[PDB]
Amino acid sequence: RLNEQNNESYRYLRSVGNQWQFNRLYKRFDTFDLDSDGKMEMDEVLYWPDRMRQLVNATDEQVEKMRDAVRVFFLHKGVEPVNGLLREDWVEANRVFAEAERERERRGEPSLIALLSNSYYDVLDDDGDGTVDVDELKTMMKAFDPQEAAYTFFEKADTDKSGKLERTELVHLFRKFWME
Ligand SMILES: [Mg+2]
Ligand SMILES: [Mg+2]
Ligand SMILES: [Mg+2]
Repeated sequence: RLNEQNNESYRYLRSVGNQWQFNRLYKRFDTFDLDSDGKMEMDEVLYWPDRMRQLVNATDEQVEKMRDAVRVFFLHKGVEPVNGLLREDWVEANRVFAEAERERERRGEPSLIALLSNSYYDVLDDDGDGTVDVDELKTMMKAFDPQEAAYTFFEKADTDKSGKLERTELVHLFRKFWME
């Protein structure tokens, strides 16, 4: 069972008075239980920024900003600080987070997906031109475990055909991906 006591998204919804109730997906979980112990843990998810950090390019501040966004993001996705997130609570945790994000949009509050995206944006672009290119996106894939395949994400996200992903466009990429 998931509720305001063991899940941050229910904590968020009830803090603002939203009474929402929960009544492929698992493959994503299995990609994220690195040790396959069927629990996702904060040390485990915090591995992903550690990999990204080794592949670039980036300042301590930029890396820490990303580390923090990843931590906030997975916490709200249900990964509790010490207790983690069991495979059996994964599906719910996902849907409650989707509601929390819709509620944040309704209240004009910052998307946690957007926070995560913007944090990665500053780490993915570190020739410091100030935009992300398709080679830079390749690095993102390799960090989240396949480089060619970023050509697919990329074409979908550069709706101006500029040849570079700009902040807005990356937010759209991450955003669409969790929900569709
Ligand atoms: Mg695990
Ligand atoms: Mg760049
Ligand atoms: Mg563009």
